[PDB]
Amino acid sequence: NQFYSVEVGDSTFTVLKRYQNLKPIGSGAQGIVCAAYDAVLDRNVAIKKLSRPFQNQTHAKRAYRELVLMKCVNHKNIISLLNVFTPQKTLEEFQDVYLVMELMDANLCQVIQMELDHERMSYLLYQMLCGIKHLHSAGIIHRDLKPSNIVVKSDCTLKILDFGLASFMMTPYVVTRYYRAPEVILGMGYKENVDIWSVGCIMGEMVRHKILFPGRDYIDQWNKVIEQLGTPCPEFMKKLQPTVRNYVENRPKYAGLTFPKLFPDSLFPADSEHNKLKASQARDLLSKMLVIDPAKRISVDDALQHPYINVWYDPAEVEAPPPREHTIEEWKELIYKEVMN
Ligand SMILES: O[C@H]1CC[C@H](Nc2ncc3nc(Nc4c(F)cc(F)cc4F)n([C@H]4CCOC4)c3n2)CC1
Repeated sequence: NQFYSVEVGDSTFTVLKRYQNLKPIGSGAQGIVCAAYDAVLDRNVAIKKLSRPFQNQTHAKRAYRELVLMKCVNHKNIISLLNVFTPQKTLEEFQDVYLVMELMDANLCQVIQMELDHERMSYLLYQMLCGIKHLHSAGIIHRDLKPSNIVVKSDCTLKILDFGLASFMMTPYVVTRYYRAPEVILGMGYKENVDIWSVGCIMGEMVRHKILFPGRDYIDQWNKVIEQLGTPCPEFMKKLQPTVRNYVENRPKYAGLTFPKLFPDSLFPADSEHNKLKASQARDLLSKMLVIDPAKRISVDDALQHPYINVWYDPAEVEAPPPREHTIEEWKELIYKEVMN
């Protein structure tokens, strides 16, 4: 057999023989993830197991789209695959997809919990921006960009793991909404700068060491947002569909708080004249990115030329060349066909 079977806690990993010394590093939604040594490449890898992803339209649509996009895109700030396999041999036997990529050191949650100098905080953000630039350059507007799905190496390098939104599921695990734009929360139209909102919830969180806009669902969460940023302006709501519009125009009012109040001097490496200039620079971007009305919110390319981010700029990283419903039966075939080719 090309394959061997280990009990990664509860479930069973049945992987190629090359992958030795498995250790559980990520349990979550579509997949269990393990770290491994790859004796063919002689490096460590992350290996994620899709357990029966055709089981429903949700798991399936994500699995397949992510499979599809994950082979067409070519950027170092966006996940690359090193290998994919099923240990089952026919479509009728088919069950599990295994997804293999470069092993990283930490996710962004863990990194957010740390004090970062400006050089790191900004280099991270420059990279989130390059990857989104890439996704956008191909027609993918992510819209659900969050730090539990972004990974980092000790040398401060970064990859985004997933490809965003296209949704019921019998589950323990809740979806994370906090980084979602007002357009997604209020079912609006949207454009490529919808992802900038997400980046600013991230940036803000790195500084604040607290989730900016938490909450139980879209009710608590729209609240947490207006009572910090203010009620939005008339012609923003002018773009809200009558029923959503009714609800918003009728919520309590707030003038909102200024950006030095939201992100006080306390929170910034601001000891030298360097970190003083960089601190005021960060807040200036923060306030261009935490902007409810997408019409007034900074673009991806403009943010890429903000002086806080501009120092890392590089054409090869920025202007890099770019690339329905089904039954469970039909998704299985779709997914099995991409896995095989
Ligand atoms: O405490 C530390 C946290 C970071 C961890 N390093 C790490 N490195 C690479 C990873 N790739 C994926 N997922 C994934 C994959 F494997 C293949 C894919 F096709 C797509 C993926 F999304 N994950 C998971 C684990 C948790 O965060 C996401 C990875 N985790 C080391 C331990």
